[PDB]
Amino acid sequence: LVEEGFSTLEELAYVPMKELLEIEGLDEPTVEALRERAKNALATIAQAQEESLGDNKPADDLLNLEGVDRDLAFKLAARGVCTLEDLAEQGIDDLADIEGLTDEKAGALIMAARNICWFG
Amino acid sequence: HYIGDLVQRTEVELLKTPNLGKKSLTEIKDVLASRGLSLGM
Repeated sequence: LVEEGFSTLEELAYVPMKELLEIEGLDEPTVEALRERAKNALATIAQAQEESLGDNKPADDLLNLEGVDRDLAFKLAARGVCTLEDLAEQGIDDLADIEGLTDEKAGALIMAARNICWFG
Repeated sequence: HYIGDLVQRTEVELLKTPNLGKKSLTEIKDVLASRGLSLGM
C-alpha cells in the first residue's frame, strides 16, 4: 500500500475504488473490506480523542448536565468522567480537585446528571 | 448525628447531599434494613 503511494488512512477511506483496484492482488471484496476498516479506524480514532478530551463525545455526553462548559467537560474527561452516567455516579469528594468547580457547583451538576440519567 | 435523624430523611433528600452517590445510598439502606429500620419514618 505504501509502495503504491498510500500514506494516510483518509486516502485509503476516500480514494476512488478504481485506483485501489489497480494495485496487484486487490479484488473488489478486499478493497471494500479495506475501505470499511479504514473508515472504522478513522471513526474510532475520532471517538477516542473526543472522549479523552472534550471535542464531541464528552462535549455532548458529559456536557449534558446544565452548567458544563467545554473546558469543564474536558477536565471531567481527563479524570475518566466521559459520559453523563459517569458524572451521575460521582461524589462531590471525587470532583473537589477540579480547578473552577466549587462543592456547590459539583453537587448541582451531579444532581442534574442524576435527574436526567435516573429520573428522565 | 443520630440514627433517629437519618430515619426521618427520605431517599430523595439523601441523594441531594454533597458527596452522596447511588452506591453509598444502597449501603445506608442495606444497613438500616439489617436493623429493621427504613428511610422516611
